[PDB]
This record gives sequence, C-alpha cells and structure tokens, in this order.
Amino acid sequence: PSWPQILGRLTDNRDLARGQAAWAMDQIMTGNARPAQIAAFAVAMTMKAPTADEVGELAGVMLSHAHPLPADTVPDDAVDVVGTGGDGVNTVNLSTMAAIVVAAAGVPVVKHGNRAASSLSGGADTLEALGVRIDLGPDLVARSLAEVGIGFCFAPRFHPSYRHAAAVRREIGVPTVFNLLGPLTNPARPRAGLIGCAFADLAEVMAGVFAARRSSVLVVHGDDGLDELTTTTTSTIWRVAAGSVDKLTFDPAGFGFARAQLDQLAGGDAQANAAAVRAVLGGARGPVRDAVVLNAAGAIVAHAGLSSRAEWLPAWEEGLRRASAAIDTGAAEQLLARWVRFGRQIL
Amino acid sequence: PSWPQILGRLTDNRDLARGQAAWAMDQIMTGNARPAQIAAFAVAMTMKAPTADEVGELAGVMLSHAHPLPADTVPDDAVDVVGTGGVNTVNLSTMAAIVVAAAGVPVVKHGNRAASSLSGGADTLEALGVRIDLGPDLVARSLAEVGIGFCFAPRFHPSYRHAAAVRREIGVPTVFNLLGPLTNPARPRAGLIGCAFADLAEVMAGVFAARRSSVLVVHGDDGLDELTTTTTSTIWRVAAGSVDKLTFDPAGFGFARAQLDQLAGGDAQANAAAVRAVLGGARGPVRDAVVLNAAGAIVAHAGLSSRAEWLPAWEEGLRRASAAIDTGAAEQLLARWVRFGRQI
Repeated sequence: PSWPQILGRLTDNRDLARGQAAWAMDQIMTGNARPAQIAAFAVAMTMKAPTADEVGELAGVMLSHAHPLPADTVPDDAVDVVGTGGDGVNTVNLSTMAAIVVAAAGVPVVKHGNRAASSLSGGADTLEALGVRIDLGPDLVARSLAEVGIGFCFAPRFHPSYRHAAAVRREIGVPTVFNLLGPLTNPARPRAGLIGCAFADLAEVMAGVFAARRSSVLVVHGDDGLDELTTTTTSTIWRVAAGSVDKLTFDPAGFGFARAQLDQLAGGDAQANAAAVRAVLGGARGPVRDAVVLNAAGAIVAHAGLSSRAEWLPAWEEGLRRASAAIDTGAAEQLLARWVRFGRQIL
Repeated sequence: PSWPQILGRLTDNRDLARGQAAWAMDQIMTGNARPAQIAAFAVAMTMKAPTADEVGELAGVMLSHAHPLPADTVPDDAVDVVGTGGVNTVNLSTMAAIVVAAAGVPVVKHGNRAASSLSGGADTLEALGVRIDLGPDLVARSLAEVGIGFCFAPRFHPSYRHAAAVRREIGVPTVFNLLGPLTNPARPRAGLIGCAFADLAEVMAGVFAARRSSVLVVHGDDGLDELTTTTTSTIWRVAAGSVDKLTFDPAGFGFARAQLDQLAGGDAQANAAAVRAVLGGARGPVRDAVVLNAAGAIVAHAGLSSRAEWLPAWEEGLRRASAAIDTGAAEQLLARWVRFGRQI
C-alpha cells in the first residue's frame, strides 16, 4: 500500500481494498503520515463515503494504540451516551446530562471526549465547571466506575498517538470521517450505548460497525441535523443488537411529549451550561429535561438489549420511567455530587 | 471567506461562489495556507469536479504571482504543445514541440523536473543536452534566436513551491495537474493541449475560450493525453471565445491504427533515444503520433491569423510537420537549441 494508491482509489470514488484503511491509520498513529497525507485521506474518505468495513479498520487500529483500562475494571454492561457532533447546531450538552441520569438509574456509564476548542462549552468543559475531575489515568477512571457508577476517559490522555490527526482536523475545520471515530474508540470499550449522528447515511454506517462488534446500541439521527434525540422533531433510530439491525421511525409525540423549538435547547458558555445541568438535575421541567429523559431512556433500552430483546414500545416506556424516577427521586443530583466528591478525594 | 467555509462547500459537492477559488489560490500562493489546507482543497476540488470558472480563478491567480517574460519578447503567435499526464506522453509532446518550431512556428514550453523514474518535460530536454533553467531574458533570446524556449517552473513560479511540495507528498493527481498548460508564464495564445480525462478536457477548453486563444484541447478516446493513433480522439477546438467539440479520426489522413503500449513515454534517457531516432527519420507509430500532434499545434497556430478551414489546415499542418522531420529541419533545430545553451 501507498498514499498514491490509496488516495487514487478514493478520488476515483471506489471503496478501498481490505487492509488499506488500516495501513493508512497505522501511518497516522505512528507519526509517519505527513499532515498533507492525513488531510488528503480524511477528505477523500469523506467525499467517497466510508463503508462500515473501512471505519472498523480505522477504529480498530486507533484502539490498538490506545491506553486500556485495567483488566476487569469495566463492568460487562457499561454504556456510552455520545454524539459525533451537531450539523451547525449546538445544544446544552444533553448527552452529558443523559449520562448522569443513566448512571443514576443503575447503568454503569463510561464517557470519552475532549475539551472544546471554542467558548461553546463541550460536555467535558461543563463537567469541569461543575467541579468534576475529567483528566484521570486508567486506574482512577476504573475506581470512579466502581465507586460512583460513572467514569470519563479524557481523549488526549488515552489516545496520545492521535495528536497528529487532531492537529490536522483543527486546521481543516470541516467534518470528516474522523468525526465518526470518537464513539467507536471509547477506550473503556463499552458494549452498549446511545450514539447520535447528524447524517442519516453515516448513522447507518456506524450502526453497521456496532453490528459487526455485536454491540447493543441505538444509533440515532435527528431528522433535523441533531446528533441526539429531541422533542423538536421526529428521529430515525437503528436498533442494533445480536449482529442485526432494525431501522425505525421515532416520534416522541407518541409518548406524550410536546413539540419544542430548537432554540430552547441552545448551549452557551461553561457557566451557563453548568447552571442548566443543575436545573435539570434539581427537577426543573421543560424541553431540556424532556430531551435528557429521551436520550437517557434510549441508552437504557440499549443496555437492556445486552441481555434480552424486549418489545420496542414497552422497553421505551420502562426506559422513560427509569430516567424520570432517577431525576425525581434526587438520585441523578446525588450521583453528580458523589462524582464531584470522588474527584476531590484524589488529593 | 475561510478554509472551513470553502472546504465545507466542496465536501457538500457544491460549486464555489465567484471569488472563493481565487481566495484559496491566493492563500496558497502567498505562503498562508497550511499543508493540510492545501491538500484538503486540492482533493475536495478534484472530487467535486472543478468548473471552468473555478479553474480560471486558480490559473489566473497563479499567473498573477509568476515572473513574466520581458516586454515584447514573446511573438504574438507563439504556441505550447503539452499534455496534463496519464503514464505520460512527454516523449510525444517533446518531439512535437521541436518539430513545430522546425516548421517555423514559435514554441514556448513550460515544465518541471519530475521526482519519479517517469520523465518530466524538463528531464527529457536535459537528457538531450538542452539547458533548461534559464531566466526570463535568456528564454526570450532562445525564442528569438532558436525559435523555441522553455520556462522552468521553479524559476517562473517561485511562489508555487508550497503547493508543489504538497502535490509531491500526496502523489495522487488533482485539479492542480490541470493548471500547467493554463499557467505557461510566456502566455502563448495558441496550443495543442492534451488531457487524459474527457470531462476535464472540456473544463480546460472552457478556460481557454475565456482567453484570447486558438487551442485544440485533445483527448485520445483510449485515454491518451494527446491525439492518439490507436483509435479516435475528442477535440475541443477553441477560437474566438467559442468551443467546437468534435470526434477526430486520423485514419482519414491515412494513419494506420497503432497499439497503446507503442506510444507511451519512459524515463528521460529512453525518451532522449526516441527523440534522436525519430528526428533522424525512423518511421513507425511513435513518428506517426509526433507528426499528428505537431500538425494539430500547427492548425491551432493557423487559427490565430489564417482563415484556412479545418481540413485544408490539417492537410497543410501534416505536410509541414512531416517535412520538418524529413528535411532534417527538426534534427538541426534541436542541435541549434543545444548549441545556444552551451554558448551562454
């Protein structure tokens, strides 16, 4: 394999031969790929439209360079709640709030991500604004999972060899195939999750990769360029369990939710988003809570899928009830406090 | 305008707004584009499929940064003879350029040393003893005294060095490969210009059409970036701001059908031996292709001043090209060009 060969195939709009994507990723991860080669690859792969096989190769090689969590420290049934990024849409870290709620409902959660580059606060930035310690080594993430029921893998710490690709992604700005990898390279390797994607075609490819891994995942596409479930719109969901995939329409009105406007979900700076977290966890009603409950419920449905396959509608009713009770019992607010307490104990 | 805005538009498969390709090219030419931005732009532009207006902005900005030849040193009727690459036909276009100049038409070529074993334009000329790296004043004297000149890309396009490095690193052909024939620093107004892809040949013809130009953009229907003898070719004939696209068959001029492995070029040394053989009068498919393409350049040239029609222009171009070889004019002119570089 070589760059000319691989880039040539992609510019002719052809799928790669098995192994070519892996070779490309290994060049990137070992520091052997020039920034121009990284950029040409990311763009050409994006414009061709990556296959599930190709994305599985990228993710599997990236994972092989990542720091693992210590053996046996990740619960067998841990989940992720994450999106690949909104399409010119920035909500108030709904996936961060849903993660807390899911963990409060008794489902272990391991998130994975980075600080945002701008003053639009990312989930990690909002967590630090709440007092959470986000940059911890494998041993401490595993202890947080044990003692609290939630953990956070700081990407630069677990994927140090990804720095060359990270620099290039910042320089070109546009979304590429690399935007898909975050959910598929969680170093805790959860086997279930609710995974959002702002593009239907890519959502489907991601579902194919989770199917290949025999994960139990709901991959969600908000019919409006949202990479999460929302009461703003209907959504499409790929229900992935047992190597197999059902594509379903999802209308939250069907569960009694009122339609909300997208601007009611808008994020701001870290301090503002921290305030929104506290409000939802304190039991505040409105479209922010509704979206949190929806996403947490979908993660809980995905978790259930590891161990059986229940009817869709009753699985959701029970997921929505568990998410609501987690908030209204005070469990989600108490779980965030326990998480903060844990971080403060480290010193 | 910014890289995320422009790259995003291209990845969304949209044509750019007027001025955006120009902004991108200017960033690249001024040393302000990061290598990753240059590569992303080259690739995204290629996969979207560049329009004539976009390519015109790229070429026009690149030309704005180039060194010109001195005032009144390029005859108004100078021609280029070149292809954009496949494989390649540097063997053919080198030989045809010499033949065309030996027929009495001023020729000005433009190119670089390649990195690969596959010869660049400059490399074949070098293997023939031609001195390729001359400044504007000596290129002008070459044109006046020999009837042919060569503009060494790194000397006339110093600000392109950032783009050239990126191009070498990624290897894959991009829209940048189309720009060579459109950024000849001598700005010749006529040419026979080959392209290996029919869709991009048409885009190139559209760019020449917007100039004051008489050009045959040519595409062998076997993929050759040159008029082929293997089968028909498509020609976009450009004159007076318009394009006339046609199917051309050199069988109508008595050219026998060749096979494709017979026409392709090799390394500088293999090319140089082919040049010596053909200019000495060796007959066969390589000669035939050289004569075919030289005649096409002669026809484009005649389009500048002459009212001669298509078929009689071709018959005369063919007679002139064959005679330039057979009377030893081409051999003599190459010798003269070699003497000129030694006598500096």
